[PDB]
Amino acid sequence: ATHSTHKLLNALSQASFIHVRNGRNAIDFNRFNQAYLMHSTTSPLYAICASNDIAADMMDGNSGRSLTDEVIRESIDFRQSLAYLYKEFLNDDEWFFKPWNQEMVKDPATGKRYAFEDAPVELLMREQSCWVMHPEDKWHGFNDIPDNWAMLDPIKVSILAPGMGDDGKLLDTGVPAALVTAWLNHYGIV
Amino acid sequence: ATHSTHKLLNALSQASFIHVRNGRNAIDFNRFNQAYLMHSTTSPLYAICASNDIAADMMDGNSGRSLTDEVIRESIDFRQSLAYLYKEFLNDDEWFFKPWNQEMVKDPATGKRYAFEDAPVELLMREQSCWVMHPEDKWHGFNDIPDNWAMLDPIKVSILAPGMGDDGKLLDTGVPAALVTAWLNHYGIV
Repeated sequence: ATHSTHKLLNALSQASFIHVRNGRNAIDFNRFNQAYLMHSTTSPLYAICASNDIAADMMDGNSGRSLTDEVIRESIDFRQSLAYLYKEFLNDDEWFFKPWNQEMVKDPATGKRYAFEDAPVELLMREQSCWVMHPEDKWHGFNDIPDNWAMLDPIKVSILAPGMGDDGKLLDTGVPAALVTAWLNHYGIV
Repeated sequence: ATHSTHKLLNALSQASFIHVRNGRNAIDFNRFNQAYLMHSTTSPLYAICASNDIAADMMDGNSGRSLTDEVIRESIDFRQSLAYLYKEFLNDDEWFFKPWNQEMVKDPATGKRYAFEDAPVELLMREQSCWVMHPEDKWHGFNDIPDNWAMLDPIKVSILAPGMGDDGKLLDTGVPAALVTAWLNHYGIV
């Protein structure tokens, strides 16, 4: 497993990890070290390694759970607010952006169904099945996907501009995402 | 103009009024009295005439406005609550009954548009155009009706069971109104 510690953990650019779990046909340290040296430098900048070390420490113990919880909760708040606004504008027969997630979520304990924007935040934060891609759902659009195969990461939030039909063909009207991207770039969001 | 005072005013059954506004080719009292006697009885029950008199008195002055206001407000509260429940069930991808009125209403003063269930009650109670059948609206279904020709009486509340498409053809599923009528009769509502 390779982690870019600078991407979604807290580390400086170029910091990375190689993680190995030894199994069949494992590579011992003496053999692996040759490749490691082949793609490294003889004068590493120790600030990068220090950032790797502090990132690992930051995920250690209770703090990793707490930090991932905070990010997931922020993303869920954004998704639910956007879904609510989308429903409001739809009720006023207007267009808006919608988050790319499940429309309806089911509570596996009580069997109760909720609209995504009405689901309790604890349920969305706790239950994995609220994010699994089910073959019977139309939101993800991956036809013939097996159940319990893939899952949506809550913190990578995709929003959909109107214009694409559920069947795969364009609607009569829509807003292309290139123009929205130009707007966001103008306001600094990339 | 003929009013059945027992229907939507406060009078005993068989109480009625004939109202005349004399214009071209008017019928004077001596001539009209012959027809009046021809369809009357020589021994009227004075309780019926007394109920007619009290109904007329009840509509006199401020009280007629106040009583019509109360009935109209009750009907509007019912319509808005039913529309709200319909939207809620639709958001949960379920069926429900919907009131037969405008989906969207426009405030003629400020130009602001509202969904019917979100419109201020004062606006619906005050503005006639919130009830006029406009040719561009799909709710009433009277194709090629001229504008400012007809209007919906708020206190005659029609509810629609699902099953009829906006084009005029049935949907794939629905709930026929005969069964709902049997249910209501079972609970005493006729």
